[PDB]
Amino acid sequence: KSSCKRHPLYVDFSDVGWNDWIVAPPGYHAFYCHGECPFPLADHLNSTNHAIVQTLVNSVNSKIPKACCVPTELSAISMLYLDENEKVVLKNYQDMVVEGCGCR
Amino acid sequence: SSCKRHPLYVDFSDVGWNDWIVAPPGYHAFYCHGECPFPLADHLNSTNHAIVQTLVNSVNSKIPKACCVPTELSAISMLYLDENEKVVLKNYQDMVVEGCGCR
Amino acid sequence: TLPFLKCYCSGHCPDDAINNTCITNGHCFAIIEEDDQGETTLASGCMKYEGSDFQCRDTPIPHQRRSIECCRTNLCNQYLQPTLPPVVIGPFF
Amino acid sequence: TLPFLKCYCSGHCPDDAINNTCITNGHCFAIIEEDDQGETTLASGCMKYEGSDFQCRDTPIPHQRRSIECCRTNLCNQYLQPTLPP
Repeated sequence: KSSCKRHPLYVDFSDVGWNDWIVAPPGYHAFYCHGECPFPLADHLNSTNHAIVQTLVNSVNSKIPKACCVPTELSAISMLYLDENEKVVLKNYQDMVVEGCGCR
Repeated sequence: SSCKRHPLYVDFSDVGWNDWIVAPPGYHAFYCHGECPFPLADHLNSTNHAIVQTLVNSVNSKIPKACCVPTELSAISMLYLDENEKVVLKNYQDMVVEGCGCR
Repeated sequence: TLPFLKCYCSGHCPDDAINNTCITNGHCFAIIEEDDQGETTLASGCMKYEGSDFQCRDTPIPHQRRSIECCRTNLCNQYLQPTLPPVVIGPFF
Repeated sequence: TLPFLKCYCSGHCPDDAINNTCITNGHCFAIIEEDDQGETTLASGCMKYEGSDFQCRDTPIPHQRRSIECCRTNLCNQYLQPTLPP
């Protein structure tokens, strides 16, 4: 059973059928987070006091879930999409790309 | 059911931290748990990434759903003994779940 | 930006919802979908404005049939009557 | 504060570990734990300073027997070898 880390994911807008409202780009690397949050949580997993405390509670009381591997740093990407009015606008989309993961 | 916060009291004797932490005896930690369905409602505080990953999951289940995790936390003070056995007051961040979301 | 919109909710109500209404700065929505048993179900609620292009639009072919619709005037999701996409025949897609 | 300590790792290595070492601002560690088939495994690595006291101190009766030890000198967790709680 492998540990919480970042993984590749390329989102292709034509494959999910958004190529009709997103003029650019054609897709992007979004990545994703997945993997076990064991005990102890090692330095590179950027846990929080709470996730750490709850990983301990988990092992006495399994009815309490383990912390979860999620994105801990995200970044933006600009896109060109459609208007209600049929007009392309350009907007910077926040938190689109996973830059790092952690057990939270 | 869907992502939300749940009660969770951590008793420091139950974890045996009962002999390095002088106060408090325990605290309400709470925890986050539950489904991150499509669509993600307002009160789940999702990121664009998680909204996007939810949609990809519905199309390719080899890609996980977003996860229900704490999106706001708060601190608590604890009095405790250290290596050098000093009974010190220290404030501890990110100890209590104030709200949950799908990330 | 502050929530200015009031919506009906059903199934996706926040845990502190009063009378099955919720408030938002994005859209009200209504969705029709089959569960994993193939039984059809109806829900509604509030959708925050960030990421709403992705959600209101949806993907055309998820695992289970669905149709989500969105609007932006108070309680407007009471007039939304979405319709399950037609079924595909053939051992492929 | 910056990482300043170098530790050995095993089982809990970061993907970018250098010759099975990691760096941290907290502690080196080693842990021994027994499965439910009676067998035992050894793991080691780096623990960040924040939250380290919860982690380095040894709770009683988890769903299993485990013992973890920590230290703060360079590669010190090469010398650690915890022993299961009687």
